[PDB]
Amino acid sequence: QELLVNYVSDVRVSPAAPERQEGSSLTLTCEAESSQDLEFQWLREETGQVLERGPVLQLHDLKREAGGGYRCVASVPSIPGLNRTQLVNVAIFGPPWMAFKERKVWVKENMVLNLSCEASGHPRPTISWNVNGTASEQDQDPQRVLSTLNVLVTPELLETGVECTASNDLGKNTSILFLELVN
Amino acid sequence: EVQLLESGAELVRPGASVKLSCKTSGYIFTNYWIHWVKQRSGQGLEWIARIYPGTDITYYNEKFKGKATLTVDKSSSSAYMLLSSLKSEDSSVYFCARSGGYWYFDVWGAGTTVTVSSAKTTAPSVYPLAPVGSSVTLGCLVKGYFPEPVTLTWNSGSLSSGVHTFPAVLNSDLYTLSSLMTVTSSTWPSQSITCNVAHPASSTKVDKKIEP
Amino acid sequence: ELVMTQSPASLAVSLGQRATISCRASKSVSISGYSYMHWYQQKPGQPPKLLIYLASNLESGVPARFSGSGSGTDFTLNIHPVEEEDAATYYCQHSRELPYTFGGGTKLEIKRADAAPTVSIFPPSSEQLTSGGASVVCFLNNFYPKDINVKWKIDGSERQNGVLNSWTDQDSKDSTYSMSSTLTLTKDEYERHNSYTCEATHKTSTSPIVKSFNRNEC
Ligand SMILES: *[C@@H]1O[C@H](CO)[C@@H](O)[C@H](O)[C@H]1NC(C)=O
Ligand SMILES: *[C@@H]1O[C@H](CO)[C@@H](O)[C@H](O)[C@H]1NC(C)=O
Ligand SMILES: [Cl-]
Ligand SMILES: [Cl-]
Repeated sequence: QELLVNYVSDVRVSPAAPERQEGSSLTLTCEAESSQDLEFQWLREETGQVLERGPVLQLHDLKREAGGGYRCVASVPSIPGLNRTQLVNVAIFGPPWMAFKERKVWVKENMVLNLSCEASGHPRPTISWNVNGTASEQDQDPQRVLSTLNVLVTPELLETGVECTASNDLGKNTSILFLELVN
Repeated sequence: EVQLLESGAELVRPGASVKLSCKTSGYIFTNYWIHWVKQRSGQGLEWIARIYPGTDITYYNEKFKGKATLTVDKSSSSAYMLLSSLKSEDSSVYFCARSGGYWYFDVWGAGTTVTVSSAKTTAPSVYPLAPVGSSVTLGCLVKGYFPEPVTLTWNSGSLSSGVHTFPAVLNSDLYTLSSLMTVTSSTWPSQSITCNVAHPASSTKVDKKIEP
Repeated sequence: ELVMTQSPASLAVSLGQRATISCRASKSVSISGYSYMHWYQQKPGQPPKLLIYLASNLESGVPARFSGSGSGTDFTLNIHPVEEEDAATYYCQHSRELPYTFGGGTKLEIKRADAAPTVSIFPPSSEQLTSGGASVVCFLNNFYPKDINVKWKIDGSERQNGVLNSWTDQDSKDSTYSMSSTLTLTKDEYERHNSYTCEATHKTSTSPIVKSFNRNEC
């Protein structure tokens, strides 16, 4: 027994996976098929902030920090709650970007640690460490990587510390972890 | 328009090397990666290596280490691949392709054919073919040349509707190719039709007029 | 490394229906919501042409008839409704790790109504006869399906040596096939027989298609 009900579907962004050089401009357009007139809005996935309403979002003079989540919201005014979202991930070309430059760890001497290192950049970077040992790479954002390495607390490591080097085809960035002890 | 133009076909002796070129235009050359792929006998696709012209950084397929060497000349906005110590298994077509940070290839070059053989270049023999809707069919036979490829057009390429240019057939280290043209009965031999053949490896260009 | 398995290898679909090509990777090429799988189209004499990037996104200029989908290991290219120009070989490729690999490829054949070959025969021209050799050529154009047999008859007797055939790929406009056969011989023995016959057995006719000419007759 047939039914005709209200709906919104097929929320498409264009371009789908934008790659832009720093300083260039980007124009994102949202599209949706639905059973009435629609309203459109743009969000900044990492924050709640609304950017511009309507189907097109115009960005200019892109810095590195403009990359990542943008979410289009395709709503119906006449039906509260009837919408659908679609995420677009913009990639800015740049060298690796360390999540932390210098940070400090409190440890005990008969201990092994799982240290971590985050970085961002396009193309997606890779990370290496200055101590021997196989590290595991977890990709979690088409531009972000989290490297994990197990080290044993030794006197020479308390002396030097430990540093992860995130590399990509556009350059390299580094980050160091200090190790300090029990009181 | 983005353009990737590859150098001409090559005839190399076994053990020797060859440097293929890929001249780019229509985009900032230092903002895109250049990749090279190999296709043997028209089927299959192997990725060889990639280079970033901005920082001269190269990553190679371990299958092709010691065989391919990627070079870039930012002056002419051109990428180069050096194939070393060639043997028969290298005789293939090699494409250059452009890519961004996601490593998919939006633009491809035309393809450089590379022939690794001890045989010598031979100039083709171009023979016209005369017939002896309701319309007529003419032909053109190029016979006994080496190496691939040749180019065959009709009336400098201005008449392309109705062509069947057949693939070359290798026979005793000499290739043979043939093409046809079917046109209205109303225009033969009224209008004049030439078979134009160009074999660059021997520097011989030919145009032979069909006539009854 | 990372292997891509395409299925099927050959595909024959009638014009107007759907072609579904599959591609399975030995490891997942999806991470973080991106699926690093791409599709390409390759027509004869031409380089590969990009159709779909990142599993699902249509390249600008590619008609909406083409679509891709899938995730992790399983991906599918869909073409609906297939047109004549879609006769080509289709490849998948991943950009998850290095080295980048491609699928084995899938050649799409396009079904159309059966068509009889147009046959034309040509004698060895006098310019070739000024060299001591003589090749007789036979063209067989615009037929369907692919399979065809041709046979050279010299005064009723069959020639099997010195024949070189050549087949085309499916035309991108009429979805037909063509064949060229050249019979090469020494001039002397060409001038020692009279009849030269090019006969073809194809599914279109109960009787084999014969077209000949006689050397002495002018
Ligand atoms: C969109 O719909 C969701 C539920 O599907 C609701 O929570 C949200 O408030 C809606 N937003 C707008 C702007 O309509
Ligand atoms: C390295 O990362 C830090 C923090 O993300 C950033 O401020 C710095 O500019 C980066 N260095 C380079 C050379 O990009
Ligand atoms: Cl550019
Ligand atoms: Cl290959």
